[PDB]
Amino acid sequence: TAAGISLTGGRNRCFSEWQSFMHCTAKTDAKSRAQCLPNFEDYMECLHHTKEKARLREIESVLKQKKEGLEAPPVKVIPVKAIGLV
Amino acid sequence: DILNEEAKIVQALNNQRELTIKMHELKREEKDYAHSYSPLFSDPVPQGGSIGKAPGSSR
Repeated sequence: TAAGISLTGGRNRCFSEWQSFMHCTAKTDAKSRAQCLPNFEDYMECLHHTKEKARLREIESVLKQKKEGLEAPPVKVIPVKAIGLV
Repeated sequence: DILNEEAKIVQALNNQRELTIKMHELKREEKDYAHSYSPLFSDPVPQGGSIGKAPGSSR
């Protein structure tokens, strides 16, 4: 098959989490599968980014209510005309 | 002469009952990847997509 083949013919974005889950599932028989629950979780949110979307909503809920906003090393946005300007 | 010939038939039927309970046990038993899937290539590890591959991609 095309199990882990990416668009360039390499390995896809979640190949390594999947191969860790299959390394799990190779050395285990059933009745003993409840221990490779974390690897599968690591695979699934590799796919869909559910917990990162939850975490970033939790942090954006807090930065919306600050009058201060950001006291940090900030991030700049450039036009595509000006990647290496100065 | 007839009690022994009935005990023979009862033994032959209890043998079939033991065989049936056994062959029911045998199907619900879990089975190897080399027996359930193809025998050659017995590991489930994919290692797939081998042209533009990154080192560090394995786990």
